[PDB]
Amino acid sequence: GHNAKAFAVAAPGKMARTMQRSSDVNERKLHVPMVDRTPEDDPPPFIVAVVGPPGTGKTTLIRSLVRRMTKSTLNDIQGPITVVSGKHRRLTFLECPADDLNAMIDIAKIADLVLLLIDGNFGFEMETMEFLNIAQHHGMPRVLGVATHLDLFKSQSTLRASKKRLKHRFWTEVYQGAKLFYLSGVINGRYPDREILNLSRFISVMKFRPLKWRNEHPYMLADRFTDLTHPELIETQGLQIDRKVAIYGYLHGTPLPSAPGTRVHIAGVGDFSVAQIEKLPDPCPTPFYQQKLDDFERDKDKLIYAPMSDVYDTWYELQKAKISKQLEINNIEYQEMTPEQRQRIEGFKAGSYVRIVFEKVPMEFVKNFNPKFPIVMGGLLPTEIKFGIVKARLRRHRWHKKILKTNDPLVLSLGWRRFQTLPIYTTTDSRTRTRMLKYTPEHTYCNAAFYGPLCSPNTPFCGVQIVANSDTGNGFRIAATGIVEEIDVNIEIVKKLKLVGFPYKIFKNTAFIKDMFSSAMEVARFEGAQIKTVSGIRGEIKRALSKPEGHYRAAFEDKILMSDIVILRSWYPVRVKKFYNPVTSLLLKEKTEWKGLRLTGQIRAAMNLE
Amino acid sequence: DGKRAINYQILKNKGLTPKRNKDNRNSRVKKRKKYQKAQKKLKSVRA
Amino acid sequence: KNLSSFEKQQIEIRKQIEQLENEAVAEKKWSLKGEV
RNA sequence: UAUCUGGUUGAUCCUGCCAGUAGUCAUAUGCUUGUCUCAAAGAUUAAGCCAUGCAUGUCUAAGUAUAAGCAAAUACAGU
RNA sequence: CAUCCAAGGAAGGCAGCAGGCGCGCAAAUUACCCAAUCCUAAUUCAGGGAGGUAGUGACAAUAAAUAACGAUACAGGGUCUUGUAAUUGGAAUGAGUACAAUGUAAAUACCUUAACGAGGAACAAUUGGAGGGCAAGUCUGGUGCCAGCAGCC
Ligand SMILES: Nc1nc2c(ncn2[C@@H]2O[C@H](COP(=O)(O)OP(=O)(O)OP(=O)(O)O)[C@@H](O)[C@H]2O)c(=O)[nH]1
Ligand SMILES: [Mg+2]
Repeated sequence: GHNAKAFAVAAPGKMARTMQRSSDVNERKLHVPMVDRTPEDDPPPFIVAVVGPPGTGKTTLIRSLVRRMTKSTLNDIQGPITVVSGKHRRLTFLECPADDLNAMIDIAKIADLVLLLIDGNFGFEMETMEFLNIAQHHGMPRVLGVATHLDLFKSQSTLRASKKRLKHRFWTEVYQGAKLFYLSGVINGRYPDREILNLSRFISVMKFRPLKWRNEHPYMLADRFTDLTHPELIETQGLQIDRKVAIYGYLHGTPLPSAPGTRVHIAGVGDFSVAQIEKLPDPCPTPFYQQKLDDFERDKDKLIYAPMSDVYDTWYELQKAKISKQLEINNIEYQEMTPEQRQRIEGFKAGSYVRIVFEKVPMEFVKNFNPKFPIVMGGLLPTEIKFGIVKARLRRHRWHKKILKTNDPLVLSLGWRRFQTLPIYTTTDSRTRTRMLKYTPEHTYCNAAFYGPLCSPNTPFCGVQIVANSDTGNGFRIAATGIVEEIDVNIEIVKKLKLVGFPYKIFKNTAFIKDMFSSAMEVARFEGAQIKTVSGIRGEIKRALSKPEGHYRAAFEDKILMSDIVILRSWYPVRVKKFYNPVTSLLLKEKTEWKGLRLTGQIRAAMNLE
Repeated sequence: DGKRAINYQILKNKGLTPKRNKDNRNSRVKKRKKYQKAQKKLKSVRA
Repeated sequence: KNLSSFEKQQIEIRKQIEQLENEAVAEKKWSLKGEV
């Protein structure tokens, strides 16, 4: 065609360095492709969960945010509260119960934006670290730090140094360069206007990431609660029969199909099947939805809905294009067909205000109900309704002080479920068999088998100890991190066991041995095995004597000494326990302390024996 | 108070670093005893 | 007076917990030990 | 004053390449980051697109004062 | 390209200072002031995101803390010279905290200083590597395999 000499440039080195740096910038954009599965017409409100220590002032933060984005001060905040921002955005705020870890774990599983608040004068606390680890293990949402109580500092030098230290600790825990907000005072029950304005501005322009777990399993945030039973049914049969309960909220993630009887998991409650579902009209619509509606026929102050409270070129590019083109073919075949069968075959895509109703609901979900704890509903894949044993890998968490122990209770969260199991920790005998480990290694990973509901492979899980708020102390609560390797029913776990025995009559190259067995058939069953002495000479067993009850005769290569003690080495197969206990943390009269099985050291200290 | 305070292990965040001597903080003392062992060796061989 | 479904579920969970704790606090089985 | 050593050979020599050690107004990244002084910061890929706020106004004794403006020389007289 | 609405019409240009988007993988404050340097006007007086001040990822660069002197017992060179020690004795001091004063447009900070502040100096230094090259291991244990010897060491 032409010459490469003619199409040259004036500067080689600048091309070399700019091209290398541009290649690095271009490979910074590459990612692993997944699917969004988010609606384009009416996206659901983003969930903003505020998380921090008890007395640090999160209610004032959500109060100031709502006041700045609505010009309306609201008091007595409880439950999720929905606000509209801009022309398309809606944010549902939710306050975290600080003391409980259960709803805390559910919040970290559910939330899309997490406002994490830290006392500036005190410093970082254990609740912040625990929530950060739970969020990191279960799929990290967008974390935004805010620091309060900064008017308690009496010097500017200490204030600047503490701000730098908190910012760098946050940059260690979260990505580096993450910006966090500094809140000055509470002078009128709320924060200064400029900082609240910057908080509102940052979250009104931010975009979110498609997490792996949110894009296949449908989930639901419940905004209000109502019990639907006839009062005569309450009166006549003793007020205790399990009830029909209808609950309201917003669907996120995946269309939950419109056929009745789909299986449902409620975190902190259990597992049900939904009786009926329907799509109520949205009670807090975006304004743009209102001009769209008015355009179908061609909300000045109700921006708050709080019923809970009182008033090609690159492979990455072509795979993303493939995901987008199958998404738009699915959308365009959805658009050309009647809306009733759209509702029938897709089943309530996200952004829909959905009222669902179950049957057979216990009392303590209704009787001891409180508005200050979140309610989370979750759709279930079929693989998660089956039970079995799971073989995973886990480590002792690097901030947990003490190691774990085999056959001890562990309260672990996996998927949408949170339950207490009795795992057995095994190592491998160098890819030959499954060696049973009595303890947990201090700095390496061990496999673990435990009974529970099945799940997809490569699904993260996180275990903790007892969740009662009384005997917490200064210790850290996360105890096991890892992913699941495989699901099965039975695996071979092997424990080495050496039976002990003594000699009583010594011939030459032949001994008479007693004190391991008590019957002749026990010796006759184990004939042909090899017994080894303590000193180290080799031999085997030969015959069982008839008239003695347990004495038998065995062979040896050398003359056995009288004080030598024989042992027989066997490989006893042990089995897992089939205990499955859901935590039912939302089904308690206090919900701050739930005790199931206690640790071995705990019960040994309780009844005073070693 | 009931506020669960921070721990030293989880604040400074130095995990699995090898335990080094007190004299590795200051280079002057380490080079002092290095030169001192060197002159002891020199005094032992130049007798 | 009368028992609910939650009450019977919690009492059977509680007796399972009591049985498991009694099994755990007791001495281990000879097949679950070493150099026995 | 000017940092090279091997392989490519059983040795002797070109030629390119590879492995290693060291220096970097070189790009990117990681770990760590107590004090003093100092001073660089959206060019590298897009002179791509911009919410909101500010960035150019100005009166002397000395151009025009009936402000139903403010306080105290019947032509005005201060501000 | 793109904003507003009553649908008739009106309005737009951050390669100024902040700040945001441009990937779902990221990086300074939408801060204070004309006190300094100068610029503008009718003009000593007003204005100036020009500019200065402070804040912010170790750009780059300078100087520099994290210890110093002993007594006792062993190991020494062997009567005068050193090391080791869950041994011991008093001195000296700033990283921080802080009345004050200085500093500054007002501050922060620096320089100065009444007082507090050190034995595990816990007031808790890091990053790598070890036959070579151009330095520092003829150190230790464990793991996968062997139709090699013995046979479960
Ligand atoms: N000094 C100071 N006080 C604050 C600040 N923020 C909040 N407070 C005070 O801290 C108090 C406690 O916070 P709460 O209003 O009770 O909010 P909360 O974190 O949900 O605490 P609980 O309601 O008990 O769970 C408030 O009454 C505020 O007066 C702050 O930034 N500085
Ligand atoms: Mg509150």
